[PDB]
Amino acid sequence: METQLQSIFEEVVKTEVIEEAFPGMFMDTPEDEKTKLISCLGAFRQFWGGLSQESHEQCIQWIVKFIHGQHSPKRISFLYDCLAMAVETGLLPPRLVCESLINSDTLEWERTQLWALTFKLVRKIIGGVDYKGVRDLLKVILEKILTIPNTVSSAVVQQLLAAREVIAYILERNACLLPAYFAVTEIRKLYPEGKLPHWLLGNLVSDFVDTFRPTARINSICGRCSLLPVVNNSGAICNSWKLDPATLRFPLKGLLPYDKDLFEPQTALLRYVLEQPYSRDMVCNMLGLNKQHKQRCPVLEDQLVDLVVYAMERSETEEKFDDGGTSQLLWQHLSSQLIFFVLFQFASFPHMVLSLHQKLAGRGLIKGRDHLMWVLLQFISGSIQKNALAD
Amino acid sequence: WFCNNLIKELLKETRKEHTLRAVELLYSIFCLDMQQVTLVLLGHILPGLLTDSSKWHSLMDPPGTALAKLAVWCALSSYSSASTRQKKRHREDIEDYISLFPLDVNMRDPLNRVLANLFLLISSILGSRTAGPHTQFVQWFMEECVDCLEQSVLQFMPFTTVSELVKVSKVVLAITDLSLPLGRQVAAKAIAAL
Amino acid sequence: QYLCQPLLDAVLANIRSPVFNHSLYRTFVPAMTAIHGPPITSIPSVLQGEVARLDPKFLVNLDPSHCSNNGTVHLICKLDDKDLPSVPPLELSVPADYPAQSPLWIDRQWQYDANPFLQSVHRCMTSRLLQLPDKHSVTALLNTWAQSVHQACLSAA
Repeated sequence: METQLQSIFEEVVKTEVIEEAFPGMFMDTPEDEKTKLISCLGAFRQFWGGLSQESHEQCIQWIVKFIHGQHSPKRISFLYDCLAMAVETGLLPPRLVCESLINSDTLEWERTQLWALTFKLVRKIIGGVDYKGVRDLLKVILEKILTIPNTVSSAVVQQLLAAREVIAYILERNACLLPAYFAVTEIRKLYPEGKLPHWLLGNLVSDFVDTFRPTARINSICGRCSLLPVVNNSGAICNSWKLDPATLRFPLKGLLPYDKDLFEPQTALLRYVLEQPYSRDMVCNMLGLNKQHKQRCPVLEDQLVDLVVYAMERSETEEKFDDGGTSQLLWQHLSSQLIFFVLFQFASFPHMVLSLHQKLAGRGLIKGRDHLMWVLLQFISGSIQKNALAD
Repeated sequence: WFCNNLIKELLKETRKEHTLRAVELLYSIFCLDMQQVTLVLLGHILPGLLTDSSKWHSLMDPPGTALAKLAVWCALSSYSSASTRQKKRHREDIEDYISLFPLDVNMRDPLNRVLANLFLLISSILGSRTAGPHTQFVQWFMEECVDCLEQSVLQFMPFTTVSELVKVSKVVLAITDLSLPLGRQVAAKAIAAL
Repeated sequence: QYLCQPLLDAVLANIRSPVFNHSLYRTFVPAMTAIHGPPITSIPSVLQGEVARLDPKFLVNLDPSHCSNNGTVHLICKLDDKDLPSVPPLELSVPADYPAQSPLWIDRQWQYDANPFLQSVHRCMTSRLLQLPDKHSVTALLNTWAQSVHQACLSAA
């Protein structure tokens, strides 16, 4: 098995030691490109005859690591011509032997002749690969391309350029080995919007995503960002209005190239919701919180500050067109729900203290001061014993 | 200052149409003072786009191609050659162009000076080894110089750069030969190396 | 080795001390200077050594094509022998750091066509070169290329 094929490969790939000393004297040629390959494939196929289905692949895993163990690249090319016809006979499938070459660590970005030979060979044996195998090989080829740094010496650049045309042939939709819908998913998984890919990928992938431009136009909804719901206490929150609580975007189907307006934070929807009263049930729905679980969201304390400082300018502009300025009702609203927010302690108080200290440092707008400590008094009076004086 | 503000904002894109709209708008915005942006883009911006190593990591498939098209739209138009305020602000200022660019048709016209200076930078990029995105940018440079050229805008080609394009690997070699009677023999030599 | 441990123990006790050079001075300086006496009144050189003892029957020079001043080098061979007939000139390929690596040679099957003699020359090349040992010099490949011309000429004649 492994030892018999060890002996066979040892007698096949050997450059004989006593040879090349007192040389050029025999009247005998060695076995040529056909006879030596026939002699090796006979032992290979009789070894394969006593080989089980599970043991077919693993010896292949040795075979490449023996082939990568060789150092004469003419002998390596002879072994490549051996394996080109070995998989042609059907003894080895051109689906499991493709990743065996790449899986070896000897195929790095410094064995560039081995790189060119390997990529030419897997280009040649690409015919016996299904759509799933194509999807499996493209991602490992892509990350192997990603292993090369940005700037490498240009002595062996053309040896490394072969993968670009290999992928370009793979990406050809007329042959249709695999749909491009699966092809764009892995690239988008590695390279989302606003994320630069590797410099070896070239313009083609930048064109390849561009052909998916109408598809998102199928899913495009006009004026979706400007649409807003109504705040109600009836339950049954509409799932179309819901967002992503972690980073404030709408949920998206797939990884299609959506437009820019779907990638910014929608602070306006929660702005309109929290500015109106009775924003109690659906504020937990749009943030996905059940309100009994302690999460302590840090960014959720941001907009609560950003409303309060906004509550400064509504108390600062005139406050004289009306006696209350339509502000003391909103001051009561801010006193009511902001303390309910810290009732479950999802907003830690000294963080708001330092954020207000940072925000008011620089502007110096002090006109509606009388409210500012008063609601602060509403924090101090009602929460006198639940905390220490550190806050 | 205005060019420096917008150039860094050009580096937020990954969608080719999305950056190409901005490039098309910036074409007209630069055409507001095309006579000056044809000399300040090639004067201090393009040397400032290649001096360091990591700075060409932004020069990629959408923005590098878009900027290369943007430059070649303006260059030809400046070769061909919009407000009273532009006439007002161009009166008083004087500038030593030789002090800025000592050059290592006329060779005193900054149209003939800075444009000829840029080809030295392209030769420096290509002749430098350790190929990266800079080689991609200079290969995207003149590939559109002939696309709009139905049929000299490229009269200032140095003679050493003719052999370089086949060193980095067509008909554009014959285009770069300028069909000169003195260029006839070196054109034959260049197409012999094929 | 025997009765020297005071001298060994003094230096380890006086180590990591800032007064070390002055403590040793203070304890030692007057003893020796008093009685014993007062103080006194392009291409690498590997290929340059390689081509030095190459055969004059080869006139190998650099390739006019391809890149230059880089790690990989290519040398096209010229054979001026009255004994041997005309053959294609052949071209090698040697990467950077020529010692301790196994180089290669170009491939062009259609150049050795229109004559079965040239096909036999190519088959003899594939016979002899496939058993050449690893990391050998260019003299071995040059001489195996040279002898195969006679080896095919004897079969042709």
